[PDB]
Amino acid sequence: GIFGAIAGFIEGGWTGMIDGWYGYHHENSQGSGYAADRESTQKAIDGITNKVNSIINKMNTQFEAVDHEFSNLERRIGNLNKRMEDGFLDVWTYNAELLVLLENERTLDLHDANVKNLYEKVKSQLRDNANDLGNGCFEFWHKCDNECMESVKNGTYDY
Amino acid sequence: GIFGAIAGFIEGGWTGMIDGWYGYHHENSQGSGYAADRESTQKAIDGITNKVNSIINKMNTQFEAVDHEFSNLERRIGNLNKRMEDGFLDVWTYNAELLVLLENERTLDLHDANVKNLYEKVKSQLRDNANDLGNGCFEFWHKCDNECMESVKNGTYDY
Amino acid sequence: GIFGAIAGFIEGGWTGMIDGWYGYHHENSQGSGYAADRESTQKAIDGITNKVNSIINKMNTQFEAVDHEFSNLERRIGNLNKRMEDGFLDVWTYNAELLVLLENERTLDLHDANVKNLYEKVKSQLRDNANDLGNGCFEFWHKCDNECMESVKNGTYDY
Amino acid sequence: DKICIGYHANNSTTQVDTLLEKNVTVTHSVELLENQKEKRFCKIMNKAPLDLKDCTIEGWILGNPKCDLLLGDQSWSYIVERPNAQNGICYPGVLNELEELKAFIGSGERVERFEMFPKSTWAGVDTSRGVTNACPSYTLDSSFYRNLVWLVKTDSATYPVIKGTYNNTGTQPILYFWGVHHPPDTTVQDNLYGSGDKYVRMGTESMNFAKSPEIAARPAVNGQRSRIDYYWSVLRPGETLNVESNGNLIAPWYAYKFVSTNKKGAVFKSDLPIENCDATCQTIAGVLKTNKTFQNVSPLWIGECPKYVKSESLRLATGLRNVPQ
Amino acid sequence: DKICIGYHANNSTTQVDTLLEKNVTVTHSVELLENQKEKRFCKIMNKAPLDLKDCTIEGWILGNPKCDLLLGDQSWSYIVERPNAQNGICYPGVLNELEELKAFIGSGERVERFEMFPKSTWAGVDTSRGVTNACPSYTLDSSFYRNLVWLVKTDSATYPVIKGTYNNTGTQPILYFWGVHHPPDTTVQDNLYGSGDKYVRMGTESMNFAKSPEIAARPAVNGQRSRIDYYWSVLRPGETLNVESNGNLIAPWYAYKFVSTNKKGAVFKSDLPIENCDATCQTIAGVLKTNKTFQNVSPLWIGECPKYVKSESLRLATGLRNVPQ
Amino acid sequence: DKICIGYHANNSTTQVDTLLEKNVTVTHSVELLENQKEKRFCKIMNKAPLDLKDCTIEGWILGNPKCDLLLGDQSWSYIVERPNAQNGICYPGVLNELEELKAFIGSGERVERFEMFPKSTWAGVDTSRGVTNACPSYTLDSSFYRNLVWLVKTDSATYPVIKGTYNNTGTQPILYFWGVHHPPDTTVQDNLYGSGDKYVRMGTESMNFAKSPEIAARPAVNGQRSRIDYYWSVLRPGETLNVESNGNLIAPWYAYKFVSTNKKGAVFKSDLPIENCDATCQTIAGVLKTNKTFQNVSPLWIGECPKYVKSESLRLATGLRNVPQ
Ligand SMILES: *[C@@H]1O[C@H](CO)[C@@H](O)[C@H](O)[C@H]1NC(C)=O
Ligand SMILES: *[C@@H]1O[C@H](CO)[C@@H](O)[C@H](O)[C@H]1NC(C)=O
Ligand SMILES: *[C@@H]1O[C@H](CO)[C@@H](O)[C@H](O)[C@H]1NC(C)=O
Ligand SMILES: *[C@@H]1O[C@H](CO)[C@@H](O)[C@H](O)[C@H]1NC(C)=O
Ligand SMILES: *[C@@H]1O[C@H](CO)[C@@H](O)[C@H](O)[C@H]1NC(C)=O
Ligand SMILES: *[C@@H]1O[C@H](CO)[C@@H](O)[C@H](O)[C@H]1NC(C)=O
Ligand SMILES: *[C@@H]1O[C@H](CO)[C@@H](O)[C@H](O)[C@H]1NC(C)=O
Repeated sequence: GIFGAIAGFIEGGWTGMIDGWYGYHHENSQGSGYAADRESTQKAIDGITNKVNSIINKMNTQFEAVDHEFSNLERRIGNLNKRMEDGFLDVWTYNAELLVLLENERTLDLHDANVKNLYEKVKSQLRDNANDLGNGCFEFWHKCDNECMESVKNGTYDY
Repeated sequence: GIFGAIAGFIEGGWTGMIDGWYGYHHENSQGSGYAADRESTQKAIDGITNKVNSIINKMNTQFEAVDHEFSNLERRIGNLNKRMEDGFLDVWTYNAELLVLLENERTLDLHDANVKNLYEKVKSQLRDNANDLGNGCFEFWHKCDNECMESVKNGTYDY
Repeated sequence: GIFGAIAGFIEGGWTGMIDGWYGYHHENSQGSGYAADRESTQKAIDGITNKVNSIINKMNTQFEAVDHEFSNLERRIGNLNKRMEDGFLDVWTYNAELLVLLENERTLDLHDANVKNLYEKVKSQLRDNANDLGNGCFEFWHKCDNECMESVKNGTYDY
Repeated sequence: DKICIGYHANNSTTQVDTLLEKNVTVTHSVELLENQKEKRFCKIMNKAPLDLKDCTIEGWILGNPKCDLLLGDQSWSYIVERPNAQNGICYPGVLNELEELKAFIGSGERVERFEMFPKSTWAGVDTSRGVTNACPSYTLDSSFYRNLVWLVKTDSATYPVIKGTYNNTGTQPILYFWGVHHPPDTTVQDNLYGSGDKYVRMGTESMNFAKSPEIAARPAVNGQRSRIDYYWSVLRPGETLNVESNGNLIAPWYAYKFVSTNKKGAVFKSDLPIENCDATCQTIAGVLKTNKTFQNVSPLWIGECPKYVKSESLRLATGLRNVPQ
Repeated sequence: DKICIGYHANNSTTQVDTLLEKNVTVTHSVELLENQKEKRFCKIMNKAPLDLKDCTIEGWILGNPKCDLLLGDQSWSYIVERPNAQNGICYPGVLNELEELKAFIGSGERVERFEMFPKSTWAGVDTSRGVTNACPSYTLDSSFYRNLVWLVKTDSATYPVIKGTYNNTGTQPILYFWGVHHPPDTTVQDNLYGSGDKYVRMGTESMNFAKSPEIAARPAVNGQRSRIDYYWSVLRPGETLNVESNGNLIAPWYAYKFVSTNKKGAVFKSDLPIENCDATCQTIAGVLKTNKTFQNVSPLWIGECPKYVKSESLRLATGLRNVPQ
Repeated sequence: DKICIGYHANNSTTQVDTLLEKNVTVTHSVELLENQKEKRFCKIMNKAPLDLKDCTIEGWILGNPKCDLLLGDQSWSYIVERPNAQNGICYPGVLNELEELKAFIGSGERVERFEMFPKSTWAGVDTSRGVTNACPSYTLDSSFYRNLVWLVKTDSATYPVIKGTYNNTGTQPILYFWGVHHPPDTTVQDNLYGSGDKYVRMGTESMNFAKSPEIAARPAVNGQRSRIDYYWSVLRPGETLNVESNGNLIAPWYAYKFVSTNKKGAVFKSDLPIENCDATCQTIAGVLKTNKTFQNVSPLWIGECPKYVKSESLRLATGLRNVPQ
């Protein structure tokens, strides 16, 4: 990633986290678990749903070729029709393939950025109440129950 | 934002700053006040002016439809002309609408990035004098008079 | 840059490093010199080779103008052929010029991000052994021979 | 005790490509292009197409004797002409403005056949001997088109000026046909139409037509050295057609009331079967059933279809890069 | 003591759209598309257009008697034809290659009317009694086109071969017209032109023309069952035209020296008014006054206009996302 | 001790442009557009083009006497017709369907000239004295087209009916030409062909032709007030041609067996020289020797060329922004 997060300092992903795109793995000795940050994930979901929907509807026109036939003395206009139809076919092909390539990239960079921002949103609610291993994992000096674990992710952590 | 700054850790914007796009709000014992970063604001202005001008001039050609008429026995070439004209109308409509959407995105991300970089260039001139609220504001070490303040904006006050 | 690295807090690039796009400049006991981080640099090479190859291959079609002549009573279809050929010429010119401009930015933004990400993967294991001047440079408190110095680039610095 | 931040992964092996890197696996993605086809012809807006079988459009609309299967009224959402239709223009000659005619009929939706000029219209001529072995039915080896009548002078006297009128008082345009016979020599001309220069002339409010025989020695085609120049036109509502000729007329007999469609219209030359299906999108290559945006099946279609494109896939990444361990 | 880092906001109400989000308020933005029109026709290059009023292009250029307001020289930046101008071809018939003629005139800038063949050119025929109630002026109920003359045999002899020459020694191409008269029966033909086979033949260096009458009864149009085949051509500078006929000629009388204007030429079918204004950009729907890059008013225009596009808005963000508090 | 993170730089002065900023110097970049041309015509697929020299396509294919260097068999990768080629149609008249003929020959790759109708075919007529100062092989001499023969009645008797047949039993279609001579008056007509109604008649399986002279006085062109209507056609493999005439026939003499290419053929109007070089990409403006994706030389080309575009440069950044110290 260009934001360095996905396949970066957080070099892997969690098979365990199944109901979101971004999230957490706390472990206290009430226990363990995966839980996803549902409001950044829902923001990414909405943004990307909008992107796809935008692309689909900007692509809701069709150039229409025709069955029209041409005599032996209509070679020129026959060829004109062929070059026209092929012409538009080529530009729409180009437009579609190019767009996909570009947007795919940007979609990945978007996700990469989002992960990075979440990591950043936690590091400065928690900064010496915590240490940082640098792999994107967080180190508390205190005692962290799960209304403490819920402290952090709720965004109400009390410093 | 993807850089996390605008509508992020800096959760709002200053109407009070009427002097540019990015800037500062100091607070000292002479007073308080808003002042904008004239060199990051002017590079952004220059860059975006260039984007618009670039876009304008790349769109400075026109496909030209014609008044031409076609007899009852020229249904095919008439329809060819209609399909051609509608075709180019379609591709240019797509091109304009798509470009606008893509560039609006990128423009917003650009502003976001600009803010983030200013925050870190101030952040990395002073980091343990004063320490960051997470705000995008810093409460200082010291008493900072006011060319103690633009000191910083100077990019040159030495710690 | 949008990630702030190139022509930013790292205010210039090294003529001396003739070895790649991104890298290092050491200085210790044995001496100093340039060496480039090549697995980040030509991951960039492969990626950009990729962009160019993709662009070439999406631009790998030709609209075909024709030699055809038209009588005095074929003024309409003659002009039709003219408007069609010019029409397609315009969109391909637009698409090409626009693409270049867009991709050039994004290319610079990519390099910018690459430099920044290298800076942070160094700082994140050099925690407190080093001082980050903000220069994109690190000052050790303890000292570093050259099996130390590659242990840093190597990804192998344990402390 | 302590907490970490990360991202999703799964068993998905589906990959996408970007400008910087190809073949990148992602968690979730969507396919925008359909490449799947039902190789058949089905109904459009619940209305069946018209199969011309072993007849071409010419043979159908001229009423080739071997095309009686298609004779009479017809309604269609589109037309299917088979690549190997044997029964078209049986009597050698050229159908003038053939391609415009096809384009016009394609723009059609229904035709009602009717008698426009009874043989009684043509006075002092023989209307019963206009047959040739070039146009057999499956009942007589020598026949002629069902919509045309080949007039010959009486077996006695010469060829009088003959006249015909049809005033289109109806609300529908009428598609009709006629022809000019071109003998190979002067003596055939005289055996069939008698001496003197001959003409075929037709006039409406917005159309006038006049042609003479162009008698020349030709090679045999279907055993015939003569030719017929076939013509078509459209008598619009309100208009009236006057016909005048003193020889060589292939007179209009039956014609078609025509219902043009504002629409689309299609004529597919294809071998695919017509089944009892329904469809919202029908291409020359088959039927599409999809919600997708793009397709690479065919640029020729009727109904509402995805934008045709030459790509084999257009898969859009929605999810993240997949990095499982 | 403290310092804060932040960004601009304001009273702005303007929203834009992105790929990721719709309806985003931003501080500063620009609209690239113009949707505003002055619904009128103005001067182009400070040169006024040509209003044809109640005349069609046919009626104007043939010199329909009811188009005498338009008679003579004309200069125009473009042409405005009104949706149902009544006065075109008054004597029923077809103007050949009509659509090419319109396109050719559209490519024009100016015409100079002049007499090409005085009635004296045609010897031994009557040039004064070629008028019809199908073509009234506003003074006589029976007249004829101002640029054509309908020749008839004299109160006297039969219709002799008549000849005419015009040498275009000028530097400008000449747009001109002629015709062939087609009577409805033989007795009319002989009353007007006498008996015998008739021809109309015309020749230049690069054009030859030869046609005969096509005598047939047609439906009545404006009281005439007769027809006229109308023809036009362009006598190039240097070229010379020979006219020869022994009957049924609708002779060229007046013609136009033609100034092609190199540029885009336009003919707008519209009812909008022509006022005493100026413009650099004139569409069929009205005048555009903008510096903007796109417009959704009309694809048809003369002058320098923004790219036509179907978008309703194309607003581009320049400032940042607006978050006032 | 200490360690640094930084990036590459070099002596590079080459800049690119972006959306946000123009004139940005970078370390490494690539040019995608070719703007360099060799202003000449070279071989394509090691096969030489056909120079028509001072001949137009008409003069060549009709066999204008001044074009004898082009006579006979020809093979070409493309055709080069010169802008001020003087030798085309020498005997004044019009070649019917000229533009389709050109397009057709353009779709060709090789022709074999052969004698289709020896002069012996036409019995009881004069085949050797149909020559004119309008078609010199030089300037003062009297000749005629090499592929056509101007038949005249023999010096006394009348012009008998003459007949000619060619059965194309070969596997290649035949391009051939003929004409109808149009004298300026009746006295010339009778001196050349005698009195009586005259006809020129031609028939194949798929083509009919019959026309009479249209005698009228025209302006002199190359000293002729007469005209010839030129016609061309293609006798397909298997087809057979009957030729029959009693006067005014410009008979086919030599014709061409024609080899279609399968397409992408070209006809370049150009002044450029043909030299003994080869090429994979040949434009009307010259040869391209390149590996690049784009070019701004010409949209008109033969072979495999880069996409034509009007851009002056298309330079793509690969390296990073250049910040030397
Ligand atoms: C680090 O570089 C050293 C050079 O001394 C090499 O021996 C070692 O294998 C490298 N280790 C890794 C993990 O790359
Ligand atoms: C991507 O994967 C396919 C098979 O899954 C493989 O054939 C192809 O070569 C890969 N792409 C590249 C650029 O190697
Ligand atoms: C955007 O805002 C406008 C208000 O002018 C509203 O009419 C429209 O429905 C909104 N659309 C979306 C998708 O929010
Ligand atoms: C056709 O019939 C209508 C009345 O049915 C009549 O008004 C009209 O004049 C007729 N047209 C001709 C050409 O007879
Ligand atoms: C870019 O640099 C060129 C130097 O070759 C200069 O002529 C041009 O004006 C510059 N462009 C702009 C927009 O200033
Ligand atoms: C042409 O020749 C073949 C035999 O070579 C023959 O079968 C065919 O009938 C001939 N056609 C004509 C029109 O003579
Ligand atoms: C036309 O006039 C010029 C002189 O102006 C003369 O040389 C030429 O011969 C004339 N052409 C004809 C056909 O009379």
